[PDB]
Amino acid sequence: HTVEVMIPEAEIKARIAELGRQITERYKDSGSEMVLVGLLRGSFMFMADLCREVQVPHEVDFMTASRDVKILKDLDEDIRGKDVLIVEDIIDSGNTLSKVREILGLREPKSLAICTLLDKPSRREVDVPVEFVGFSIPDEFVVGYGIDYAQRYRHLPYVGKVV
Ligand SMILES: [Mg+2]
Repeated sequence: HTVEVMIPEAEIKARIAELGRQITERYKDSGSEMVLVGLLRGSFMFMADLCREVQVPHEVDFMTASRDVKILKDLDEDIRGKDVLIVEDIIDSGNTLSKVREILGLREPKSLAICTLLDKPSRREVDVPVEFVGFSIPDEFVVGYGIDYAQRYRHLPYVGKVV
């Protein structure tokens, strides 16, 4: 197989700056504390780029999930009464994401939303709400920007297609 560029690095960058202005507008006037929560390992790169574009004061935290959805590593921060934005790299089935959303919901955050870089709507098995989407894509075999295919390509600066 081989990997071709699907969404170039510069397009991801321009799109993230828009998501950032958009998230900033949506939360700018809340005043409450804000927390961006990534799901490891996939979201680390998107989180790094996204949080630098969110001009609202906030903390960044991570959690690891994965039959029942279990927490392999919980949040270090408390979110009760805070605005929380879950940061995903890609959503397809939406199963894990919906369970994570429920788990976090029990902590009574002021608000809870999801921002994913890539969305694959045609694969949704459960229907979870998603407030911000970077790119909506067909059901393509994608890698890069945090997404791996058998432990590699995770470090590519662009989203590529495995051929
Ligand atoms: Mg993920």
